Amino acid sequence: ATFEIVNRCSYTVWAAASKGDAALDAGGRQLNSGESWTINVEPGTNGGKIWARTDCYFDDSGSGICKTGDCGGLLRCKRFGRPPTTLAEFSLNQYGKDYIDISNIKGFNVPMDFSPTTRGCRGVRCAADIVGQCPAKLKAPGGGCNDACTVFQTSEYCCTTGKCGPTEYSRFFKRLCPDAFSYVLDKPTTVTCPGSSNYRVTFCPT
Repeated sequence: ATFEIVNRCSYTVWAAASKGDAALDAGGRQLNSGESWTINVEPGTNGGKIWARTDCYFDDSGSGICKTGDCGGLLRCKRFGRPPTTLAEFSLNQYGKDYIDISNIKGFNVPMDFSPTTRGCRGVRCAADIVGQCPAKLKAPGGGCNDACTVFQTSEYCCTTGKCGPTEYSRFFKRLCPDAFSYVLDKPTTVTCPGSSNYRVTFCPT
């Protein structure tokens, strides 16, 4: 239920944590280079996500915009963020176990390591330079590397009908980051941890 969010990047990021219809803990917070933010996530949180946001500007009330991962213009995120967003995904206390993964299904913006701080399982990582190697048609002018579903809005890329295969675009993400989901029906890279494990999300783990 504790997630330590550490920014090893050389640039500032604004962390965000949500399960889609509500914030987790405060939902969001600035993290300058090297800073750590420990949040509490309620047990049994299903479909929670943590991500980084880049190039944000927020007013005194906490309203503004980010070039990647913006969540309705709020500093304290109440909903998921606009792609591209490397995603740390987690569902806790599901019939006795935690389940974690990293997903590039909504694009890539910041490299990420997602690891337990307690025993019983391994971590996952996507720390390759996906933005620098991004295919031209996936490059997001605002920053990051978009997934093909946000770029092209096709049943095949978005897996709308629950039937879809890998694509030239999903194989790029999978080549650079095998341990992260590259498309909806990707062979699962989910890691089963003991129920009520604790975690650490490190941006730019290097």
